[PDB]
Amino acid sequence: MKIKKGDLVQVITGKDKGKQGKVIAAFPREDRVLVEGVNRVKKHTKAAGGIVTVEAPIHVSNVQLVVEKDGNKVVTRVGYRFDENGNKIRVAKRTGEDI
Amino acid sequence: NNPLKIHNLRPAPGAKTAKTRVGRGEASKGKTAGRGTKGTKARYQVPERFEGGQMPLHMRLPKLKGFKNPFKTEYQVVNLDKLASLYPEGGEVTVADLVAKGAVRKNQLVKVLGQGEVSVALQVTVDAVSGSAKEKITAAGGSVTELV
Amino acid sequence: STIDILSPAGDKAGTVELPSEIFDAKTSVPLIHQVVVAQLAAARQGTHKTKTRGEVRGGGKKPYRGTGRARQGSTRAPQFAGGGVVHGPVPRDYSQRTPKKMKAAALRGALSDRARHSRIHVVTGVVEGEISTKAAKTLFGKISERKNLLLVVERSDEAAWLSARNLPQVHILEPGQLNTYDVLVSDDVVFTKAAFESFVS
RNA sequence: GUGGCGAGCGAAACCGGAUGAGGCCAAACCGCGGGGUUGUGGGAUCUCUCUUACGAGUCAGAAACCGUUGAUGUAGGCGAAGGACAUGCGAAAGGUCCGGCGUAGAGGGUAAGACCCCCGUAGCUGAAACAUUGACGGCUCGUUUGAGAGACACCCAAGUAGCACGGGGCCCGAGAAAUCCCGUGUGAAUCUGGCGGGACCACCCGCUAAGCCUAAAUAUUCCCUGGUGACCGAUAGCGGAUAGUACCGUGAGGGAAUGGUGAAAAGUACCGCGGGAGCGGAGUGAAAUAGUACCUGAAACCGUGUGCCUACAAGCCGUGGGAGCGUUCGUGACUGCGUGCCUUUUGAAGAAUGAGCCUGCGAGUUUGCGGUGCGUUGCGAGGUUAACCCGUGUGGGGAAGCCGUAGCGAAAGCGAGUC
Repeated sequence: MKIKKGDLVQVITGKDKGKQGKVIAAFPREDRVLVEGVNRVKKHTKAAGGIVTVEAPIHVSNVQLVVEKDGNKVVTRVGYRFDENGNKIRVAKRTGEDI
Repeated sequence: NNPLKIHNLRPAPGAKTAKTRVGRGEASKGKTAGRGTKGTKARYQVPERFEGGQMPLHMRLPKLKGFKNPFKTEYQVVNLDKLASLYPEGGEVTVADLVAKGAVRKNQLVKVLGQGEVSVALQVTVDAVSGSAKEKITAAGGSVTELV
Repeated sequence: STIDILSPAGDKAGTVELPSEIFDAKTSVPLIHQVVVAQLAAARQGTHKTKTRGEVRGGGKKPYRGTGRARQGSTRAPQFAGGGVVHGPVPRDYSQRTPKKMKAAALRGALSDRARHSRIHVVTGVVEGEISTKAAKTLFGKISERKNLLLVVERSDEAAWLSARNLPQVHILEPGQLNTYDVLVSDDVVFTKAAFESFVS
């Protein structure tokens, strides 16, 4: 699971394309994440019982990290690299920078 | 143009014959599948060596005469007519050379036989020869040298 | 007939004579058909089996005896639900014994057919120096734009194998295992000069 | 060849292949140890002549362990390259345009067909720990007089071989029956010894029984890792989409049936009738005759509405002619003809058998260098491989064999002839 908890991602394929958002909670076993703002469902719950609007998980392969390059934002894939002590650090590939 | 592609292959006409699927429908080899009704042959096979109780063919005629020789050897034989076409100019005729001309099996005893005529001289070196063949070879100026 | 050798860049690098006995032999469709059908049949794995009324688990008892029902000898008879299969499949090898001369003649016919339409090509190499799927892609684009291509190269030439194996449309073979099915499927045949001499000899 | 010479059974020599390996004891003789190991016979014992460090190991020729180090295994890591516009409906992986990687276009998922979204693949990379297995060092073991000539007849596996009887197995079913094994009696010899070469004898040829050890080619998959399928896809495939459970039997034992909402529960808030169930609005959803009884939803079967006919008529229920009515089509007043289906029978509507109905399942298959005939294809006085070997595949090699090439005769044998 490259998508850590608490990252800025962009929905690339879904009802809501474009929308960025933070990663609320990640489920690395069923390969889904919660991005605040997207797939906000209206649960009909009874008893304060009533319509409640909260976001449902989206597939991990439907989001992708947002790295800032030359002003505006740009979606990028993520690779790894050891620094000196065999420590993998998430490295952006669109920019070659360190995310 | 449009060369041979693997979906252009077709068998020679009459090569493949469609199977005969008995037991499907009544406008074909129908319910009985070409057997008739209720006999030993409507469900089973009748062996060939069985004449309905009457003494079988193979059991009322006497055994064949005589014994057999466990050590009889048969020669591969070459008639003069077909030996005068392998050597249309004469010469020596060895056994191992006759094998290479497809006239006798490998690893056996050769015996030239006397059918036909020989017009050229042959020096045959074989395991045996018949009387008429020997005369015909010698008449044509050849010599016959037996190994056995 | 003579065909031009292409250098790895696509330039002419000489000429070669197609041996008539190999590349100008008679093409007999019935002969080619048998060999090709034999090839595809021999490729069948044939691992497939079912359980007859003897191997189904249970059913050793006679289900019952004036009962007024049908007479049954076992609960695993063919007509019963869950009973054994009658005349079902069994494992078997589908390979066919085809005479050696028919196989060789068919390959000669297939290659001769391609030659007659001018679809045999020869190259001194596929890639010069480093392994590059791009170099092979450019070379084959120069040779032909057709869908199916067959590349005959010695197995000791890793450069050509590794460079060209990933291309979707290219099927690779050793000179010694050139076979009828691959020739017919492929629109063009491309030999490496080392491969061509190895095959003809 | 064998066989109530019936049904059947059925070698060997030798040929081509896979693998390839040889060691040690008993006896005599000397004090459990030495000794010695043979088919060209060898060994002992006595006389004479000459002469007088090295190798093998974890094994069948003995047997362990200690360490150093190499490889493989049991967790893993990295691993290239896609955007825009519109549509879609709800979702772009599909449409159009331009691109990129490729030692990676295997495969799986992602809200519909993805090489570039994810997991991966090509390609590299990795082990504190323990296992498997190499190499080395330590270590252990074996040998350290030998050869020739002559003597001598001392030893060379005993209740055994052979023989008699009764049996078993070998192509051989007890036969003239060899070899091999068993029980009962009788019962040797030691190299001038003995055994076999299909009764038996002689000669000739091979070989040393009554002691032992021995890897490789060979058979198998409960189990583990990775894969494949012109294999199944919920009455199929294992009995089991987990069940040897439920249930049956005292007991050994027998032994089932039940998979599917949607991309996501967003699984229907709220309102009303009702005890509840359930339903009508409403809402979510792309879709609610997708509402947890849920994808698609056939037939038998059961209903509502509707067009036509039907209460003076005898009907294998149909078919020809035909008026009328009506949301070509639907119905069919009246009239002509007309005794079901299958099986089995000389002959069945038959009062002869089988079928209540629908749906699904259920009977000519497979093997073989088998036998035979036909068609076709390749080669053609030749044709062709089997086992097996090499290779990723279907490709190449492999002539051991088999069929054709001369037949007749009981056979010797002769041979276009032969009896």
